[PDB]
Amino acid sequence: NTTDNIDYFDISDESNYYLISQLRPHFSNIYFFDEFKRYASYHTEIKRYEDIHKTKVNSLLNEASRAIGICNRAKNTVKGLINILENPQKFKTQRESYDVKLRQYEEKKEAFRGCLLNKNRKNLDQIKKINNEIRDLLEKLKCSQDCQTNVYFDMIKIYLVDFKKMPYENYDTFIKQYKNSYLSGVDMIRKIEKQIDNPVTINAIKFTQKEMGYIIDRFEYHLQKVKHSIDQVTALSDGVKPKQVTKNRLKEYYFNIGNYYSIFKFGKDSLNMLNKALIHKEKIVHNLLGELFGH
Amino acid sequence: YELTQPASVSVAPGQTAQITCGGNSIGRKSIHWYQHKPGQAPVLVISYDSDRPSGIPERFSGSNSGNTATLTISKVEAGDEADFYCQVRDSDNDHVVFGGGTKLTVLGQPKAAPSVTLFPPSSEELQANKATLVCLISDFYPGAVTVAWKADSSPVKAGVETTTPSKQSNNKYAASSYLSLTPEQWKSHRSYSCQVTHEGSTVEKTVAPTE
Amino acid sequence: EVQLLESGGGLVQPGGSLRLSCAVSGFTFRNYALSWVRQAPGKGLDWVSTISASGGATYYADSVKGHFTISRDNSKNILYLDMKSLRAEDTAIYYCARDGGSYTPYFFLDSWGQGALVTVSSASTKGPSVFPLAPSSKGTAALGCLVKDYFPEPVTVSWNSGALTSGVHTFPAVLQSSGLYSLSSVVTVPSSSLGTQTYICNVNHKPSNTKVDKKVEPKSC
Repeated sequence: NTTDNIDYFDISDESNYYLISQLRPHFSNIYFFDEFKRYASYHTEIKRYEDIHKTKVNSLLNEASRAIGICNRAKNTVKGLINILENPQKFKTQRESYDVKLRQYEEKKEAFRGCLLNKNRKNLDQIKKINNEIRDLLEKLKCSQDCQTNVYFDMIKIYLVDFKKMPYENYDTFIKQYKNSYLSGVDMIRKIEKQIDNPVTINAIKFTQKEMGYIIDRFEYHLQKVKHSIDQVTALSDGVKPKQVTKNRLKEYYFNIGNYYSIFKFGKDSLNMLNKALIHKEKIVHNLLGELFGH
Repeated sequence: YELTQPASVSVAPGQTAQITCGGNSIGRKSIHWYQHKPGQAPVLVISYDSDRPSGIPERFSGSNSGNTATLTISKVEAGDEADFYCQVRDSDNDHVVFGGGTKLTVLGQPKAAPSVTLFPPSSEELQANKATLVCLISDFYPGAVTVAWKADSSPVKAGVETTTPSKQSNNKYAASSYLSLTPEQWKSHRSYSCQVTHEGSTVEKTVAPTE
Repeated sequence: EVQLLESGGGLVQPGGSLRLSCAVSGFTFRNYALSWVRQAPGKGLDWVSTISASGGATYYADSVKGHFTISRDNSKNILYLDMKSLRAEDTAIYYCARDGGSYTPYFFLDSWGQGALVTVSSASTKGPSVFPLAPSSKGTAALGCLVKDYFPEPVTVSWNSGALTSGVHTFPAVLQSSGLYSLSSVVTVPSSSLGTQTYICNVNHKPSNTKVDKKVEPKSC
């Protein structure tokens, strides 16, 4: 087959706080903003946020899709090298070596990942400014030492039902069996490498395994991030149940479940995309394995 | 999974070294070899049966078929003296398994017999309700000695604190062995003897409880 | 070049806890999988635990699952190893090593570190007990000086205030089951003058600030 889509690449900033994604909304923080509009509706003391989510959040959403779109020219050059290294027919037409072509892939791949971060650096400062507005909006609450946690605990019940609509049990079994076939495919092609005079086809399988290795790690990251949100929120429903907290403790409560649930939905969108990529690249390996003898 | 490695291999400088690593159906697994110099960082010499990373000379070679894999060093030098380890991954429980280790000793000097010096307990230690026998081993090569203690021709295993051979400045090794005895055990015998065995040769010293 | 720098190892009491750290120089920390391998005294390389490049998966050994815990920090680019309950079986040198695979561990080691020593013993600072080792009631006589029950290393031993330096052989110390060390220093001397010549060993211990001068003399009785 052929790698028709390369939406599995991503990039994080130097602080590793913000994770860029090619899929919308490109930020797990935007899902947190979508969830705070739900928090502000239950509070009759916060009414200015409806206009913030309608302008400041939509501007950050569109600027994110725009900043990702600028790297489309760089994305196609990286994708083009992926299709050359994995297809022996396309590689046999070009004149450069495989070591040179593989090093170009590693250089261009980081150029695309570096583009997504650098073009979104202005948006990274925009996310921080919206968080300070939310923290300032919570300060305007009338409660000081008597802030009710009913809205905070009612949201935990809503989240746990939404967590059940997640095939976490199916993803863990899938990734554990996919790796067993992966390392078996690794050890297999190296044993075969020394017994077959077919350098291009073997190298194409090696390169796909390098691509698969990157996607398996991105799959395990989001899969472990979905689990942490499910387990930590569950721990909140089985912990203390304070009737009234301080306004400072209330801000931390909304930012806790708000950040937990946003990472959950952000990982669910990525795990779906990363699942199709793992299946697709596994098909490309077997199509290359069947092409080992001839054609 | 269990990998079996010969504990020691001797090579003369210029010859070819062959370190073996064994296991059941080894020919179906990927094996990587590591060189480890004491005090230094281990080095991946051969990985995936036969491949060598950059910076590794062609003297190092790797094979794998059937039940054993062999690491081969063509023109061994004194600088290749280190203990080597084979490594395979156990796909069942998913973790790394190493071999027992193989000390590679390059014979750069003739064999040297050890020098045993046995000491009785000092009269000051006996006055302090204690007693210790000191068996000092020096100037032997290669560094592999086995110490056994006798109490009037009777084997002793309690109170023995033997140390590891240490390379001296002349590339020769030294060792020590201390026997801790209560003053009653020391006096209630006719002779204590330290027995040092090196390369199949045993050197015996003896001390009498009298005086 | 590519190198990994361990730090944090040292002395822990049985049951204590240690946080081992590992810095990286020569490559991007986020893109590679890392692992820990330890080597017990007199034993071979013992694999401890490995981790994915992003922390998605972590792998452990059976004799390790209880206490050790892998930790990663892709922001500060630091790799950790937390030891919950230390036992006597855990005394070893721990090597920070990285997996040669792409992001997910291929389970073969690419680079290694110099290692970090971790010692598990209740031993505390203690001065030594110096005892003279008389000759065998003897051409050449061999008298010595016994330094026993001290912690930690090292102990400096000279002879005749540094006058006798040839023929002396200060032996490497032994590590007893009591966690304390003991060495021996023996000098080759003439046998016809051992009763009339002065042979004195002076022991110095930096930790305990113990300075002992012991005179060696035969016991012909």
